[PDB]
Amino acid sequence: LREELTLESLSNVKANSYSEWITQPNVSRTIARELKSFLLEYTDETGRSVYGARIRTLGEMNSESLEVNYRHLAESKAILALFLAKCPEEMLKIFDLVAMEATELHYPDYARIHSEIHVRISDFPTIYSLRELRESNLSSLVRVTGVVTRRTGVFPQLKYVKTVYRNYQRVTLQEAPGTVPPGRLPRHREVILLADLVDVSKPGEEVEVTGIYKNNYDGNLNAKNGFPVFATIIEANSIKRSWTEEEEREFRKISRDRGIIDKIISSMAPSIYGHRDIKTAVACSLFGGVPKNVNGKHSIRGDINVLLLGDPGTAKSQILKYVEKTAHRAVFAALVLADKGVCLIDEFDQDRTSIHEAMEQQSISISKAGIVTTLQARCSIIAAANPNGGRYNSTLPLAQNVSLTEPILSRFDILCVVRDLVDEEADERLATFVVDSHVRSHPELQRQRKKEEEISPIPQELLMKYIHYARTKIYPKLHQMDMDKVSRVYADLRRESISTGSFPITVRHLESILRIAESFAKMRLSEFVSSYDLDRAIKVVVDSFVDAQKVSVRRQLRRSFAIYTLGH
Amino acid sequence: NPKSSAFFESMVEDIIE
Amino acid sequence: DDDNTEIIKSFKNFILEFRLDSQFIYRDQLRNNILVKNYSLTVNMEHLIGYNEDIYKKLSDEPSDIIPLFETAITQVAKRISILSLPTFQLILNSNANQIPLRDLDSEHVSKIVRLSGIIISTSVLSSRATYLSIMCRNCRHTTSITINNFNVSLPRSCLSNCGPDPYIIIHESSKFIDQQFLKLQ
Amino acid sequence: DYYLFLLRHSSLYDSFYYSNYVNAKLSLWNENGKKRLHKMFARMGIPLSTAQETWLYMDHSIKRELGIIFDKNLDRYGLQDIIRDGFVRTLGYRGSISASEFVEALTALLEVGNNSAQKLTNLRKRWVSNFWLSWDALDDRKVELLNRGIQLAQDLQRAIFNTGVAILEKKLIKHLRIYRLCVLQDGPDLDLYRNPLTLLRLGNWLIECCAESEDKQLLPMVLASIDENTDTYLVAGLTPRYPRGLKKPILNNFSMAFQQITAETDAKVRIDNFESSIIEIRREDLSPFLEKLTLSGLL
Ligand SMILES: Nc1ncnc2c1ncn2[C@@H]1O[C@H](COP(=O)(O)OP(=O)(O)NP(=O)(O)O)[C@@H](O)[C@H]1O
Ligand SMILES: [Mg+2]
Ligand SMILES: [Zn+2]
Repeated sequence: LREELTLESLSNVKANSYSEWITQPNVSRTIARELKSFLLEYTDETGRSVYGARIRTLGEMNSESLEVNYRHLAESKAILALFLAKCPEEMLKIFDLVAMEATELHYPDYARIHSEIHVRISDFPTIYSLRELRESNLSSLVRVTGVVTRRTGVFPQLKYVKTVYRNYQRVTLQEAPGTVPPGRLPRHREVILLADLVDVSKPGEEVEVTGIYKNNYDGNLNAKNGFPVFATIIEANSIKRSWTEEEEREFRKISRDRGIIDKIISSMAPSIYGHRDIKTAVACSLFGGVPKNVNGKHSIRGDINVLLLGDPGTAKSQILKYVEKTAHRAVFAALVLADKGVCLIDEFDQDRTSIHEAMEQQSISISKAGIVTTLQARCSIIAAANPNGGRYNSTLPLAQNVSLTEPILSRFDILCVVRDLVDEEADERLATFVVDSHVRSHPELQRQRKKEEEISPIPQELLMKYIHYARTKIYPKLHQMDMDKVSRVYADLRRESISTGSFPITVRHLESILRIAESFAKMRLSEFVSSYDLDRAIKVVVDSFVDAQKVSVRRQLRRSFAIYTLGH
Repeated sequence: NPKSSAFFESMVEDIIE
Repeated sequence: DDDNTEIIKSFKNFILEFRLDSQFIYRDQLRNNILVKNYSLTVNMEHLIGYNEDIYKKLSDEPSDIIPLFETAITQVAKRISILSLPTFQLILNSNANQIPLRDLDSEHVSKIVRLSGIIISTSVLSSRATYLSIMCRNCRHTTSITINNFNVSLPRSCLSNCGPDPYIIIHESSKFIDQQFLKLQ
Repeated sequence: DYYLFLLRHSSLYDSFYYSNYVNAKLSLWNENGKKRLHKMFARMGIPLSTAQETWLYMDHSIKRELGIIFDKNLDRYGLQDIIRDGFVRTLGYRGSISASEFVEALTALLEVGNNSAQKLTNLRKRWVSNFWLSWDALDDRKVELLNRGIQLAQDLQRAIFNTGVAILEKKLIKHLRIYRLCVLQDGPDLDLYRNPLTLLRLGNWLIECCAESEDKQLLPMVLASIDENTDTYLVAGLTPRYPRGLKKPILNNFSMAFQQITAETDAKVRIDNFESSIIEIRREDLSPFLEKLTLSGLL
C-alpha cells in the first residue's frame, strides 16, 4: 500500500504474465510516478522542455488529445516502452490519468473544459502491411498503412453500461496497390474510430494507422466455416497521412526578374519536347483569372477551359498526367471532386450532356423520387480528343473534325490543334531528346542535382509552392486607360470577320481575353493587368480563333490580323 | 526541484512574455 | 410529487402577468388564437428570460420533461379566459441563440435545444399518432384509458379488476388522434 | 462595470476582443496577441465555445461566477485595470443597461443615422438629421430606436479595428522628430472617416496603442484622410495622454499652430468647426502646409 518500488525493481517481472503484473497496486503506483516524472522532465538538447510546451498549446486550442513520441519514451525509462508495446490497453489508462495531472498543473479547472484526455502515440518503430498479421499480434500495438476504401457516417454510442455518449465511426482499410505482390489480390481490414478521431480521413486517401489489434467471437463465421474461428478488428489510437517569410521573399525576388512568364512556361512539362503553345495554355489554365459577379444577373468565370485536338501520339496523355501530378487537386477521366480544382479529360451521350450542363453553369442540380438537391462544380476543364478518326484535315473548319456541338466551342476559352508535321531537323531533335531522356532515366546526391538542374530552369517544388501561393494570395484588376483600345480592336475584329464572311467574333472572346490577361498578371504576382498582358491574351485568343477557320478564310484573316497576331 | 525547472519555465513564460 | 405542481403554477403565472408597456401580450394572443380555432401559443425565449431566469434554466436543463408541463399550463389558462371541450395546446418557441452548423452536431448535444438552418429536400405524407386512448381488458371485460404525449411508451401489463398476463386491447371506436410528419434537412 | 466594449450585448469574447484597452495591453493586431486571449480563457475555466455565445443566453452559473473569476486571473496578464464601478438602469422586465453602453449607442446613431459647395451643404445637412434621430432615442417609449443604435455601434467598431490593423502592420506611421504623422491614402471604404466623430474614434484607438507600445516619447499626433470628391484632406491634431492606472493636465496646442499657418499660408484651407483642432486642405497643398508646420516652433 504505502511502500513503492524502485525502477530497478521493475526489471524482474514477478507474476506469471505482464498484464497481471501491471495491474497490481504498488507496481501501478510506481509506473504512474515514473511516467509523471518523465513527462515533467524530458528536454531538448537546448533544454526547452517539449511536453511543457505541448501542454501549453493544448489549452490554447481547447483541445482533447496530447501527443507523445515513442522515441522519447524509449530514450529514457525503456522498460515502460517495452510494457507499452506489450500491454497498451492498461498502460494507456495509466498514462491518460497522468496526463490529466500534467495538464491541470498548467491550467487548473481544465476539467470544466474537458473531463478526460487521450494520449496519442507516434513514431512506433516497426511496421506491417496487412499480410504479416498473425495470431501472435493479438492485443499488441501495431502500425499499419493502406488506402481507405469505405467510410460510414458518424453516430453516437453509449459510453458506460445517468448516461454519457461518445462519437463512433468505422473505416475500411485496404493495401496500397504499390505494396501488393504481383499476381495476388489485395487484402482488407476494418478500423474503429472513436471520439476525437472521427472524420479525420476521407475515402480514397492513403493513410497510416497505429492501434491495438483485437478479436471477438462471431456466430456467423463459426456457422459458415464450421470451425471455431474468431474475427479480428483494429482499434485506432492515432491516424496519419504553409510557407515562411523566406519563401515569400524568394517568390518576390524571382517575380521581380524579367521574363519570369517565359521561364514558368519553359518549366512546364519538362519531359515533353516542343509544343510551347500547349504549355502556355496549360499554365494559364492552372493559374486562372478572378471569378466575378454582378447583381442584375451577370457572372464571369475565373476558370479557363482548354480543348486540344491531338494527332495520334502527340504527347497529350503525358501532359495530362503531368498536370495531374502538378496540380493541387484534380480529377482525371465526378465534377464534385473537382471543386476549385482542375478537371482532366483524355478521350471521349449522357457524358456529353453532363458536360453541357457543367459548362453552361457553375453548379450542378438533380432530383430523384421527390428529392431535390444542388452541388458545386466551380473548376477549370482541360480536355483532349482525336479529330474524327485517324487524321485531322486542315482544309476544313473545326466542326468537321469534331463530334461536338457549337456551344462547346463557343464556351471554351482556348482551342488548339496539334499535328505530327514532317521535318528532318525536328525529327532529329525529337529522337536525340528521346534517347537522351531514356538514358537519363536508366536505373543503373550530386547525380540527382545535376540531373534536376539540367531538366528544368526552375525547381518544380518551388514552382508548385509558387502556384499555390499565387492562387491563394493574388487577385489582379484591370487598368482603365487602355480599354478604349481593346474596344476598338474588338470592333475591328468583328468588322473584318464579317467582311470576309467568317463566323463572327463574340463577347465570349472578349471576356476570355480579359480573364487570360488576369491570369498573365497573376503568374508574375502582379495585382495589375498591364498592356503586354492584354497583348498576349489578344494574340492567344485571335490565333485560337484563326485556327478554327477554313483555309481561304484563314489566309485572309492572317493577312489582315498581322498587326495583332505578330504585331501590336 | 531543479530538473523539472524547464517545465515551470515554459509555464512562467506566459507570465513574462 | 409537488414539483410538478409548482412548475405548472409558475408558467401559469407567467402567462397571466407579462406586460411590456400596457398590453398583456400573451393573454391577448391566447384569446385571439381561440376565436379562429387555433389552439397554440408562440412564446419568445427572451421574454421568458426577462420574466424569471430560473424558469428558463429549468427549461434549458430538461426540455423533454418540462415542455408538457408548460403546455398543460397553457390549457389551464385557456379555459379561464373563454369559459364561464378544448384539446391540449401546442407550445411554439422563437429564439436568437447562436446557430450551430449542421456538420458540428455531435454527442455533446443529445437532449439539448438546438437552433440550426438548412434546405428542406423531402417531405413525407401525414400519419396518425394517439393522444387519448381507451383500453378494454380481455378477461374480465373491464375498461380504462390512457393519455399519451409525444416526447422522449408501450401498452401496460398491470391487469385490473387472476385477470391474466397481457389482457389489454384498444378500442379505436372511442379514441383521439393527431397528425405527424417527417422531413429531411440538408 | 468593466471598460469592455458593450458587455451585455454581443458576447464575452467580443467584449474582450474589441475592447480599446485590451488591444493596447495584449497587442491583438497580430496572432501572438490573439493566442494570449485564447490562453486566458483556457486558464479561466470558461469553455471557448461558450464565451462566444450571446451574453443574454450564456449560462446563468458563469454569469454569477464571473465577478470572482476576474479577481483570480487578470493579474497574471497585467490587466487588473478592467475592474471598476459604474451605474446601471433597468425598467420592468426588459433588462439592464449601463450608461457606458448607452453613450456608445447614441454616438453610433449620430455617426451613421440616415459644385463642391452644394455637396458640402448636402453632407452637413444630412449630419444634422442625425441629431433628431438621437434626440428621439432618449425616450423610454422608443427603445426600438436604441436597439438600432447598438446594432450600428458594433459595425462601427468592427470597421475601425479592421483599419487599425492595416495601419500598424504596414507601418504607415511616420516617426518624425517632433510629432507622429499618419495619412490614409486608400482604404476598404475611406468614406466612414469623412465624419469627424469616426475619425476621432480611430485616433483614440491609435493613441491607446501608441501610449502602451513604449514607455518613451509621449508626442503629439496628426491624422489625415483623403476624399476623392473634394480632393481635400481632413486633418486632426491629437494630444497624448497618460495611462489609466497612474499631475496637472496637458493642453492641446495644435489650435494656435494651425491658426498661424492658416494666417500665413498660400494654401487653400478651411477653418469653421467648433473644435479648432480639425481642419481641411486641398490635395496639392498638404505637403507645403505640413512643411511650414514642422518648420514652425509652435508644435
Ligand atoms: N517529346 C515527345 N513527343 C512525342 N511523343 C513523345 C515524346 N516523348 C515521348 N513520347 C511518346 O509518344 C507518346 C506521346 O503521346 P501520347 O498521346 O501520350 O501517346 P498515346 O496516348 O498512346 N496516343 P493517343 O492514344 O492518341 O493518346 C507516348 O507513347 C510517349 O512515350
Ligand atoms: Mg495520348
Ligand atoms: Zn380484470
